[PDB]
Amino acid sequence: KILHRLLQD
Amino acid sequence: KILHRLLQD
Amino acid sequence: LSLTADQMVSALLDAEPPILYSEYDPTRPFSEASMMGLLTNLADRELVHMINWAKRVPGFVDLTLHDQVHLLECAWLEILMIGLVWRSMEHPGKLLFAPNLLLDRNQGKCVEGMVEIFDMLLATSSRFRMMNLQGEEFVCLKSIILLNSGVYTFSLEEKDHIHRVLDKITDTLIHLMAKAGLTLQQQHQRLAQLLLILSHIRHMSNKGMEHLYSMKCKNVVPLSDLLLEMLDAHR
Amino acid sequence: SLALSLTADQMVSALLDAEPPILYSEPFSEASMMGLLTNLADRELVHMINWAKRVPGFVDLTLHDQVHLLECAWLEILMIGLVWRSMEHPGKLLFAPNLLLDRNQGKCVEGMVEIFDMLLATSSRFRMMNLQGEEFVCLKSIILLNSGVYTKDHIHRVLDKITDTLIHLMAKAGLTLQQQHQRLAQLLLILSHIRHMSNKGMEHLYSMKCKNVVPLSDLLLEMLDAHR
Ligand SMILES: O/N=C\c1cc(-c2ccc(O)cc2)ccc1O
Ligand SMILES: O/N=C\c1cc(-c2ccc(O)cc2)ccc1O
Repeated sequence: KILHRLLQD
Repeated sequence: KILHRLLQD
Repeated sequence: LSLTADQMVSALLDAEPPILYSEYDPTRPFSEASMMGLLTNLADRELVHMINWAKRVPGFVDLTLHDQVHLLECAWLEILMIGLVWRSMEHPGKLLFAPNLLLDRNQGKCVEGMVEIFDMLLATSSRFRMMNLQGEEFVCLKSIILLNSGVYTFSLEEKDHIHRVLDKITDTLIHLMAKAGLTLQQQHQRLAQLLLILSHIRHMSNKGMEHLYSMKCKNVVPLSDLLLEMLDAHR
Repeated sequence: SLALSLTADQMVSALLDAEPPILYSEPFSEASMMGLLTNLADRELVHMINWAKRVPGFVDLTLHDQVHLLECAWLEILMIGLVWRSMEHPGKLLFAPNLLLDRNQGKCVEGMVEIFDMLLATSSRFRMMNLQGEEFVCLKSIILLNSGVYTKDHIHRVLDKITDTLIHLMAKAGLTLQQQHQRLAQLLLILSHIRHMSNKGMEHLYSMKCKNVVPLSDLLLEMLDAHR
């Protein structure tokens, strides 16, 4: 889940 | 064109 | 158009298509072929009433025959689904396809890829229940879908006429909220809430349209001659 | 929350200050065109995700809800932004300042010309309505919060807050009460067509994936798995 990583910087 | 026929009543 | 707000609602409410029945037999259990046969048979008969309902939508007969075909080809499943969502409003957790056809979210699993569409239709009906959607606003939204979902895929005077008819239904919606006792801020919000559900209905239609093409290729249950012509319009 | 206590003028400034940048491209054959658009969209998603956190009230949600809303709206947000850039370029789509394509250039991809016509008609609609940048940032934040909400009460309270800011923009522009809610309806009805372009564009990407016209990034692949 790349989106999870980018949402919390 | 059934729709065109039913619209042409 | 010269129809006032109160006359706009009366014309739309007077043009309301009937609530057709299905040949469902409560003795016969459900299957993917049994269920898809009932839904497509029901959707095929509701089409012929919608085609005659569209003619009664104020301003729709002023358009050319070719434009009338375009608006219906693109928004037909949107109109069917919002009518379904409106009937299931007072039946939470179920979809009232026909007065003798109440389907559950679990019953919708008998067809592959159908459970996900049941949730959105259920959630949309739950949304109408939260807002407590009135019939005067439902007939306005359903006529908006007819004149809006296909006006962009277009003559400039005909598009001009549609934009004037759409502005009339908008004022009609604001008029109903005003007489209902909503403040000037609440009328704008409810108007916005009512128009954002039209985005989800377009989504349900797309996935519903996309689902109908899968059954055609799987050839689970044969589709009607009229229902197949609408399907080739999208894909 | 913080978004709820904001002012209509303060809400607009918070959205304008969070505007993502206009990125540049790296338009002849099929695979070369799909490669430029998927490469452009993958870099735009990174800014959009950070743009989402700066949207007032979006960070108040849980992480899973932030994932959901972005997964069902990312192509809508990518398209309404593209439609906004292409506003001063009638008949052409401004994917990037160096990637400006017209109607016939989209024919180089199987089925892309159909999405081009819908995208051009939307930009022509924004041009006809003379859409303002303050209204554009409101419409974009509505899509982020509304496209995934029926799949909660805080989102609808933030959506109503954005509606008041939209009316606030038209009111200070000189439009009468009738002109205000008439233009309000015209903007929100476009969101139905933008959702349509996203769905038909979502199947095009999934079609390009199964045809393997160009490799897709892992991020863009994840956003494509949330549909179908
Ligand atoms: O696609 N196959 C079946 C299907 C049918 C409907 C439907 C909706 C409303 C209605 O009045 C009648 C039928 C909705 C969603 C569907 O997936
Ligand atoms: O579907 N495959 C590719 C595709 C990509 C885009 C697109 C749109 C906007 C944008 O900023 C970046 C990319 C738009 C439409 C498309 O059909």
